[PDB]
Amino acid sequence: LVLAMALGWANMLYYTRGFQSMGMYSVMIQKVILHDVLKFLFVYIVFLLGFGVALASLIEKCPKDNKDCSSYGSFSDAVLELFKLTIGLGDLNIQQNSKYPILFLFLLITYVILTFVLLLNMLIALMGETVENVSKES
Amino acid sequence: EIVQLLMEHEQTDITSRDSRGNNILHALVTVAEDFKTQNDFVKRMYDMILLRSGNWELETTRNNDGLTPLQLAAKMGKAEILKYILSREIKEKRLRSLSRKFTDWAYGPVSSSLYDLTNVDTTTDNSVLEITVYNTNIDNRHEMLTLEPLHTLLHMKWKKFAKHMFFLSFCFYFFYNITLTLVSYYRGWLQLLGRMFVLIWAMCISVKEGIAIFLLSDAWFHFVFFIQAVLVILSVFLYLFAYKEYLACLVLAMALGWANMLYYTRGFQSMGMYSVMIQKVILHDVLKFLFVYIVFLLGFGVALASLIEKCPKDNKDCSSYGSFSDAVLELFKLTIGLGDLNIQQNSKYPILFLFLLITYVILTFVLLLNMLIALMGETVENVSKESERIWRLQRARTILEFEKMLPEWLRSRFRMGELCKVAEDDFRLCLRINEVKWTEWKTHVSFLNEDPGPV
Amino acid sequence: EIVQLLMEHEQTDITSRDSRGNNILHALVTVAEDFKTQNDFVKRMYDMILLRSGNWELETTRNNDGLTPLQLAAKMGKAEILKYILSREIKEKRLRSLSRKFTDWAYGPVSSSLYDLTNVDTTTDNSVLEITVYNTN
Repeated sequence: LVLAMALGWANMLYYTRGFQSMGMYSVMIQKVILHDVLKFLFVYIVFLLGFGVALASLIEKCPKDNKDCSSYGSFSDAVLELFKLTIGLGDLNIQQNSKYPILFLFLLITYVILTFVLLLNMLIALMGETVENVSKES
Repeated sequence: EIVQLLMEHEQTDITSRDSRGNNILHALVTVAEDFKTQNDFVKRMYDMILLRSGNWELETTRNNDGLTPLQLAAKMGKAEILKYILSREIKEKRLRSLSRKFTDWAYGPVSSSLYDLTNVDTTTDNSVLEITVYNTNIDNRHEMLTLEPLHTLLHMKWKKFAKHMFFLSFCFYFFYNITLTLVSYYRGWLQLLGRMFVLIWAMCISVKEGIAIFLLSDAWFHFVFFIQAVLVILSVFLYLFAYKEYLACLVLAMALGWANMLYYTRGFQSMGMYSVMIQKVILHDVLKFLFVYIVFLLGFGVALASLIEKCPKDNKDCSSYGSFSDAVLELFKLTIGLGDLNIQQNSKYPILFLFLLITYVILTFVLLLNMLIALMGETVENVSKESERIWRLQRARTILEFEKMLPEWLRSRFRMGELCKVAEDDFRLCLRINEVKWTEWKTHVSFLNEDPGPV
Repeated sequence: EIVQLLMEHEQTDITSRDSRGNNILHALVTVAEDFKTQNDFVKRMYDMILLRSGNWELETTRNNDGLTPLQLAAKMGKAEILKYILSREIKEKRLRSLSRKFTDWAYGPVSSSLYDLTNVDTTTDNSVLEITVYNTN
């Protein structure tokens, strides 16, 4: 049910075609989600699936009677923490259950910096392609 | 006028090679800076001098460097003269042989021009195309490779084999790094087989990278691949022995390996320009931000730590920003949004602490803002053009690399061009390009095939 | 000049439909790439050939695909020729019928032009407007 409902409102964007301003706005959303954002998302997903297995392998040491000590334990949990971390929700911290906390921290900081420059470049390519394109082609 | 007089005189020797080996045409190639500078007289004098001597002697001579003027106009960054040479439609029936561009049939606006490929294709040593692609000294190679026969050769070589070899190498590297990730995540039989395949393929990559480095910001990728293979072989070596630091050698390759898959984003045009933009940005703009941010970290951290010179007094939790490392870490949290901004209780001057920290936030903000400014200012008319100009150039380099990898018989199979009889007693390789032109109408007098159609 | 000579000759058949069904005007529509490429001679020859034959026959014929040259200049992406066709103000009182743009009154700078809608409106099947809108090619 809800997966239709949540989709239904997203389809109301269709009926934004009436207004000229809102119509160009919605078509810009469509062209952007088709052209530029998928590039960012594919690279970000492969970075997630690459750094997550690493950070999880560093936690190969068992939780030793405490699951709270074992953060980044499951691969899913580590990918989730990285998705928290790109936004600002996570809890960056030096690990105690790992064997190489310095390498953990280094990989995590490099992940942040790569996500940042990747965001920066999607912004660049966006600004470069949109001029004389989204003003007219929209 | 004096050139006519010198050429008309009997004693004159047009084939006179100077101390450097260069004849007159070589000299004209060395003196062909550009159009905006010269107004294009060197091309006309090349035409004049070569038509006054109806022979292949001058373009056939090699200087002491071992180069024809065609190869010299490519090694040197001379584009107008090369465009003239590679595209020549001479009307005189006597001097038809000296041409390199021939129209074998035209019924109307349609016309199938027939370029020549003697010393342009990669069959001969140090050909024109190898010279254009395998040198960085010029910084004009986009104007060089947009010339017609070279451009169509690269497209045909892509359409035939290089696409498949590129996708094939991508698949091998894909399975390689996925086996590496399965190993790193689950760390006996499958593990042993995967480790064996990894050790096999890593040696190949290492040898390729070593040969490429010995033969030598376009080659950074080779260095990074070599670092990856080195780390992988070190890890597989240390796994047999009872060392602990093998795993640190493993993931640091794995995490690097996926970052090297950006390399194989060069295939897609959009993704290729995107990856080259990443490279140019991480080289040009981001390092400026990072150096300033690092010195700000190392400057404000010692300050904020010195304010905590008061001891933790029986509670480490009270002592935040105690160690310099902890303070730098809290500042790196704070620029993102992860930290916990708060008034300190273990300090002697909390107001000064808060002021320094707020100034740090504001300076980081304006620094981010200015990297964004300089980025937007430099990228316009740069990343839209220079991205493609670098991408297509990397593609030409890779295409010629894969063509160099193949053996002789597959080259002879995929040898582009068709043999044609350009003039009576001449049989030569040529390339057929069909063109449609509506502006210039004329009677097609010069043409090879009387029957205008494909056969 | 040769077109004048061919048209003047009595034996010539302007309505000659080729193997594909296309008469001369269809052919001109297939050969009307753009302005920057051709310098706009096809429009003039369309005008010439259609005024040399003061009839609706040529624009009325349908090819084997089932299309008039007006519909073909829309299915194919030919804009200059279509702008010519849909907007025609012929001065000759004899050949006034062949026009599609008419000025029913003008007192000064004001002028009320009167375009035509026979095969442009959606009344007829596969009209010009449907052809323009319902193709992405």
